[PDB]
Amino acid sequence: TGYDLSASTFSPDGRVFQVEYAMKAVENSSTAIGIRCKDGVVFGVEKLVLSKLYEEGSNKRLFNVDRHVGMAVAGLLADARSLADIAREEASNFRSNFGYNIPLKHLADRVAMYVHAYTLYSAVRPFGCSFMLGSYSVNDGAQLYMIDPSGVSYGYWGCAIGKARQAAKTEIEKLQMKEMTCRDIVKEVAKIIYIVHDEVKDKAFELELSWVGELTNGRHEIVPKDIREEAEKYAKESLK
Amino acid sequence: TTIAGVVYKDGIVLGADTRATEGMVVADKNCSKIHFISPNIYCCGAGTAADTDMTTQLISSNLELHSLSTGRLPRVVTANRMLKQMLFRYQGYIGAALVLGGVDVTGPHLYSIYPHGSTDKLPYVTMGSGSLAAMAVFEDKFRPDMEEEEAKNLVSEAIAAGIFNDLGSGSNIDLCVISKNKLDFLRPYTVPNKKGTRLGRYRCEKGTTAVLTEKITPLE
Amino acid sequence: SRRYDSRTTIFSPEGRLYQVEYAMEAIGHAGTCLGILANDGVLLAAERRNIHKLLDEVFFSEKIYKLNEDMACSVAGITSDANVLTNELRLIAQRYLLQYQEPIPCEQLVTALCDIKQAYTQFGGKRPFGVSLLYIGWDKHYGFQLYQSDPSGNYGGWKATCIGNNSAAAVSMLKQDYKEGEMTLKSALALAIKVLNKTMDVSKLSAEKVEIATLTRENGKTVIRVLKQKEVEQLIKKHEEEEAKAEREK
Amino acid sequence: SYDRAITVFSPDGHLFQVEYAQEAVKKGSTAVGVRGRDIVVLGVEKKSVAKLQDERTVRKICALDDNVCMAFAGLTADARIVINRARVECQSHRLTVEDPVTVEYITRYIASLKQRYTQSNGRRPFGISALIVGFDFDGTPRLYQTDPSGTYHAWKANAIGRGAKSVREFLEKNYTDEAIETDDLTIKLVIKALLEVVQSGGKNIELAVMRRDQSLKILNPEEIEKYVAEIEKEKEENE
Amino acid sequence: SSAGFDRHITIFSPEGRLYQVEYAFKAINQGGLTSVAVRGKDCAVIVTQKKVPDKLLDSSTVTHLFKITENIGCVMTGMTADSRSQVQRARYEAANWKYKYGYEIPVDMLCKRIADISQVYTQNAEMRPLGCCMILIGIDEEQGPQVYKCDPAGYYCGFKATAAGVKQTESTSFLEKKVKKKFDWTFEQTVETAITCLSTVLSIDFKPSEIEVGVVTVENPKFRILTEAEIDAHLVALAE
Amino acid sequence: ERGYSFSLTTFSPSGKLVQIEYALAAVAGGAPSVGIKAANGVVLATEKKQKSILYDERSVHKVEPITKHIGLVYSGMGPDYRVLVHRARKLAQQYYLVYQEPIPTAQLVQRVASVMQEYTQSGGVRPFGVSLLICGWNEGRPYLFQSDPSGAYFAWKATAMGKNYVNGKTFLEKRYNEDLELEDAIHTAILTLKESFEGQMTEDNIEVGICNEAGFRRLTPTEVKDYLAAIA
Amino acid sequence: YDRGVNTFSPEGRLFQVEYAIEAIKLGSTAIGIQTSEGVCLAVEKRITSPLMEPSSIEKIVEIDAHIGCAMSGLIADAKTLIDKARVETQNHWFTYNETMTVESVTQAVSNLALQFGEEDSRPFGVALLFGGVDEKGPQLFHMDPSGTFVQCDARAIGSASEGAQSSLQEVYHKSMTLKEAIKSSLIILKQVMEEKLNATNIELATVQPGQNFHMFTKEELEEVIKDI
Amino acid sequence: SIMSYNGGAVMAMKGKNCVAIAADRRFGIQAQMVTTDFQKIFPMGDRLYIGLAGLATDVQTVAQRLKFRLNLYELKEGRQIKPYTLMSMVANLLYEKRFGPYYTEPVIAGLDPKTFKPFICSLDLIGCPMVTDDFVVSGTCAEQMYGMCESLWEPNMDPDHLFETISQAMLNAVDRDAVSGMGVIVHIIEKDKITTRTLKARMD
Repeated sequence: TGYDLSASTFSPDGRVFQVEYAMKAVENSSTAIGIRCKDGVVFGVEKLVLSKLYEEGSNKRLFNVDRHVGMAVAGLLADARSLADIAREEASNFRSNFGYNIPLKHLADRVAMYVHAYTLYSAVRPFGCSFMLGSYSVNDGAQLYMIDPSGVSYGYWGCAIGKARQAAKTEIEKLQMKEMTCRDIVKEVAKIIYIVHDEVKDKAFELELSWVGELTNGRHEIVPKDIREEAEKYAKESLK
Repeated sequence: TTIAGVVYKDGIVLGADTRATEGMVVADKNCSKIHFISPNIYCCGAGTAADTDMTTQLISSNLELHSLSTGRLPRVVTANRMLKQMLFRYQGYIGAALVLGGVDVTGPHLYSIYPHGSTDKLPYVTMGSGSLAAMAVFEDKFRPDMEEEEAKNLVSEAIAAGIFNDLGSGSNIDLCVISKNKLDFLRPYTVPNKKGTRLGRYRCEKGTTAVLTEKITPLE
Repeated sequence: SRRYDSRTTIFSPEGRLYQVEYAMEAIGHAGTCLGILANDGVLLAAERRNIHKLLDEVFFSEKIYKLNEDMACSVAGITSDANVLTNELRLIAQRYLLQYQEPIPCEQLVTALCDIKQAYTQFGGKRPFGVSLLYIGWDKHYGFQLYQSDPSGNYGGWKATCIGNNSAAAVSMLKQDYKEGEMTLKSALALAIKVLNKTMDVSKLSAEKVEIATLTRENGKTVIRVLKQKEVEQLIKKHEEEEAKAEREK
Repeated sequence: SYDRAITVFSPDGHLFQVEYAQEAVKKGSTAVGVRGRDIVVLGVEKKSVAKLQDERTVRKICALDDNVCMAFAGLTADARIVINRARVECQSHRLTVEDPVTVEYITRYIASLKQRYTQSNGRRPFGISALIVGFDFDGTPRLYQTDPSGTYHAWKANAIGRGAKSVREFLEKNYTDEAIETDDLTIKLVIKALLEVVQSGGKNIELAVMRRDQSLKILNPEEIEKYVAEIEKEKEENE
Repeated sequence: SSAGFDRHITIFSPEGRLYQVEYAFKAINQGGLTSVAVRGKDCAVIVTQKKVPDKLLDSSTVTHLFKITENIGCVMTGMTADSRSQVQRARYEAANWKYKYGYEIPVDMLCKRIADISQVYTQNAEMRPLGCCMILIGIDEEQGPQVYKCDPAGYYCGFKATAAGVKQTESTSFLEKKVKKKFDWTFEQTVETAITCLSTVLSIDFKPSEIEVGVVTVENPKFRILTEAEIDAHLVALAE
Repeated sequence: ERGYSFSLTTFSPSGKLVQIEYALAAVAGGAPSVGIKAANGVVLATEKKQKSILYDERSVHKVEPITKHIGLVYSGMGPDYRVLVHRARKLAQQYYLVYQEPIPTAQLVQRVASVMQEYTQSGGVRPFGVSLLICGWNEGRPYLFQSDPSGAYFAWKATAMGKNYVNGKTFLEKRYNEDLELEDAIHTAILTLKESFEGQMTEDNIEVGICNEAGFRRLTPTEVKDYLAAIA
Repeated sequence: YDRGVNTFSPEGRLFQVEYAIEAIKLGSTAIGIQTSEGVCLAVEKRITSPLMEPSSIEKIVEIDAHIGCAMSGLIADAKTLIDKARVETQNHWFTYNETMTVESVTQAVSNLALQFGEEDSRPFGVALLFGGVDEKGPQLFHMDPSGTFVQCDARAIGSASEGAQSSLQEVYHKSMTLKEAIKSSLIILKQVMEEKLNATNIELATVQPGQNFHMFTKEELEEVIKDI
Repeated sequence: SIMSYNGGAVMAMKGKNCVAIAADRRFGIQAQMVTTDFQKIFPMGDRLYIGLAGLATDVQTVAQRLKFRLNLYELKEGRQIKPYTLMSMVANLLYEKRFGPYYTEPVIAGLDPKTFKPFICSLDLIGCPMVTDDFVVSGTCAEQMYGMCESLWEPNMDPDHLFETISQAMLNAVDRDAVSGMGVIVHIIEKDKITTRTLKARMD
């Protein structure tokens, strides 16, 4: 051994294990999925009720970076909201210097170069978080990006991060996200995260949904209660 | 101080006088004002004579560094861009008025650089104290695409207008002709003014000066 | 980052420190320099090492370095580390002359350099210098002086010392043939060619294999003279004439 | 900048880089000092001369002011930079408070310089021990010593260096009140002390006394040749 | 062959080698990718493949071809996180050439500045030396087209035909038999001889959805990326 | 970020700096190169073989000029060479801005070798893996110097660096004398590079640069073909 | 093999803070007793040699006119903490024109006690008692190398610490007088030290509400010893 | 002004194969002499001198900064300094204080060491070198020295007539100045020997 202690050393076959070890820490966080509809992006996070003593609305794994940009995280939660602070701060420097709202192909570029910068030195560790960025503009449409702890970003029609990643994105491609608007998506977002996480592992869990598009007039916010109650009404019909 | 430049049909002719006047007393009778920058680019200097020396050596050091790294010929727009970026940084405390001219791959190019950092490409420029006198010769008798015999006759005529009309100017006229293949730097192009001959013999002999103490020390 | 640190500053559990003793181990090999004085004048006898037949033989000296206008030094050890020290105390003497308008005394030039040399053995996590070197010179306070530096940072005044490869054999013979204040600058030269006759294993004493420089006090000059290769070999054979005389007659 | 903790604790409560530096003191040459009621007398032994060196550049007894002398052991390269930092401080005391430096003050400066230097980043501790000797104002002769950990400590008679336990055991069975009776009789205690050490039979010893109003006055090897005669002459007749 | 920490940081082996760099050359090979660049008589062509394993991924955001300046394009191999960081430097260094010197940077001077930066990573024993490669193309006045490669060791050279990636040695053996028979090269022949390089090494015989081609020519010096429709025009003409 | 600030080059218990001894192993595995001065100028000749026919040989150069009258070749590893070239290009300028004079060749080697010694003691760096040969004709007489990764330097009449350098130095010892012209030293520099090259020594497998009192310059492959012709 | 200086144990405490707790078990023992009449506070000296001057060493040292101190463990680095306490009591007098309370002196020192690291280098290996009379009467505090301080009533610190605390819990009560608290402490020190008890091996100091910090000397001290 | 605070005058003049330099001896504060032996010409190697005139602080300051940089040059290189090289060295030293300038005007005169050819130049207070072929002057009484030298200089002069010309040039001009005088020292150098003479001037 000895070839895997620092992030400054390659292996004798040419790969870095400190990044791969931090990628393994993501699959112990639960599940965060997000797909984009024809005219907007819908996030979705199932939230484990660890004990009864916590309060409904605690420790949200679903942030709010800018007025139109949303973030759903998966990983070590202290590093999640630390990456959320620099992304919230990066968009403020764009509007102050250039005058207008930051686009997603630039925002996820500036954040991923900040994540990549900790995969080079021995003085710092790689982050233990993977997360998704989605938004809607009236001149660019809906956007959906995703960033690993190594620093690689791509566009997606729908993605999934958490424990059951392949077992979640198997059913995403059963949908048709090219033509559905962001109303019937909300019922289909919830349904594919009820079929995952058998009740042997967890007793009870919490649904948390997010929502952006021109139906929300460009601003990012949470779903209302009645709409996610319709999805929770559309929960127990997967037993047939 | 009177410096001038022109662009003829093939290259660039630069001209200057040779006088440095400290106060109202002539300090130097043969001060060279046309400087080396590259084997294709020269510059004339005006204003503070110490500021123009230490500036024209800094840029010529960097272009020798730049061209030896790239392995090809320098360009005139590079020497323009290095000069006006550093003169703007010193906010005009460095008094340096320069006429920049050279023949790169793109052709002949003539610039004039002011000591706050403002530049301009022009077909003919004059700088210096007697520049207004030299402008009137250019303004009356310029024609585009002249031959180099007509150009050299024009510039020496314009520098002579700054000789016989300005107090702080006037000695042997320098010239330099830069073309695509020839560099003719030549300092005594003409002698318009001489010194008169002495008449009275003032000659002293050995022993006409009283000495208190003398010392002799040999060397080898 | 603390796994790669080699800790070139700490003590050893027996009390001493290992890093400068490895340097003074390397100061034994690779070079031979010696000095001598008893009267008006002082000399540096040094032996050249690279005697290959393809070299230009320039720069007026090989291991002799003029430091001040009235003192010089001979160096031993890593030659690349030597070039940094030699142009470091060269301007210690000049910043003295800027400050006082007087040439520097020969002793407190040595103490100034040996404090810079001591600091690397003491903090910074830094490789010390494997360089020991001699010092000749003149000043108005004590006249002709002779010093010796060590890589630990401690100096000392001497009368005749060698830092060669067989330096212990040279010192053992310098305190077998010596006289306090009577060795003029011809008997010392004959004694110098006698000592490096012994310590140089390459016999017959090639005149191009050694270098000798003398510092004599002329009234306002303090002439530092590197004597040329035309007067070495006549001093070589002069040692050779007397040894065949002394062996046969005994 | 090299930032690394050199001196750290042991798992049982020691500072190893400190007590390793105390063994570098424990093989330097022996320095002995006693105090008389009017004249202090301290003298190192083991000059270890090789008769081809300048005798003045090898000295280990220097002066910090006119009144304060200092001897040491350990390794010499660390010594003469602590001394030069003490010369600045005792000179800067005079630009302040007008009197010359009390001998207790200059020991607190050396000891506090030596402690915080076992505390900083990237620095091995000093490897010297000292004896600070002076007769201060109002003529009270006293001495001190300094451990490499930085504990200043006064004494009536002491000895450091190679072979310091045997000399310290020798002094307690020998230090009477009438041993410091005469200024020449206190010297006969020191010459009897270092002769009970590494040999140094008049040829490797250098005593240096101070008579509370002079500077240091080293006796040349003629009175030590005289004193070691008569110190052994009294030993010749009694036994 | 090893002594000390020469396996871990960038110091010398007893044989004179240094292993952290030659570990990093085979970090390029973990991408599973191969790119080909061919210089013509009056043009320069980069061809490379793209492998999109998902239907849920946006196929317009996986381009390894990048536009550095208006007249300079490049292709990136190796791992993605280090390659996109190195493009960000090359965009920055070209803009400072124009601001300091007033004209467009030559493509060999840009490759020198990248290789000088990459030299410093294998020169200090702290940083990890960026395991990804670099191939540039461009039109230079009084030089025509020219192609350059920069490796993570700090070495660079001008080529006439270039391969990089997993199948590097098999591609260069194909091209060196092609160039030494010394046929003249038009525009379309350099497009034909570059596609048939990685079509015979990889043995694919593909449809136009898996490769991407950038080009520069001295009639339009703008670096331009070919549409899939006009990729198909060269492809059906390749099958005579 | 920051650095390491500790030397990773220490003394062995046998008293040898081991990392410098390993850097000389990388120098000895480089391309062979010879340098000869003879009474009116210096000849620097190296050996440059591309690995395949795909490489453009007119793109990089082994022989580099430093100023009007100083050239410089190497035998070591590639990317370390271009660093201390750009360093030595700059050092010749700060001498010129002070003194208004082209730098002597001796004073350049005073300052280039001071960089290499400074770089083998400072914190967190491995030493260079190149050795140099520096030519030039200052004040009539020519000069030929060789540095090393340790930071020392020498004054050679003729020497060889690279692979089989111990065979070239025996070959030059039986060849070189005091009295040769520049065109004779060119002919014996090709004759000593033929000891270690492959079978084809064409006009582009080698690279030759000369000094005169007219200044340093580098030969084009036209007359290099004429020197390679009628050789050996 | 070599950890850093700033590493947690698997049991979670630290390494070098816990090692410095062991270092004060080598120091000389010291006893302080809080009494409503005033704070008495004693120590031994551990005289090594007959040639040694006895009064040059000290363990009791004063911080201000109404606050005394007592040190144990190492000594050379105790003088750094004493100097920071003396400056702190004078900055509080300069800016507020009053006397700093005994508790607020201790937390001004205890914030300094755990500040080592690798930026801006080891914890201090001393242990301190702070006896003083502020406006809440007589006080007695005890700090740690860990920087944890708590008010004590009869605290015994040194090599004989746990042996003395057991013999001190049996004789202390809340209604002592100062004349018997001084006598009760020297009974404990007579047991635990090596050499015999006299007027040179030990020294005391008491602080009163009426008068200021007073340190006993070798004339008024032995009347306690001969009347033990 | 500032240059008129202490006075001073330095003249250099070129001959056939020889060059001479001269300066006054007065040290004073605006009206009041202090001494008549103030050194203003300093030796910089054999056959190469420098003259300084201006503020009395910077005369002694530049002459010690320059000697600091000169000995480092002549030890790092094995040769003596050329007269043209020192002109670039002094001009570098003054231009570093572009905004904190030294109030002095140096005059450099000496022979080139290999080919014994004379060299003269002068510099302003911020380092503009001006080489001539006949004479350079510096100090307060500059204009009086131009009327001497333009009227008396001959092109090719032996060291006897070179001495008599520069003597009459100094004695007549400095007598017309008020803040300069009290004696004139003359150094005349040549390839074989060197000569220091002091003249019989007005102590008035």
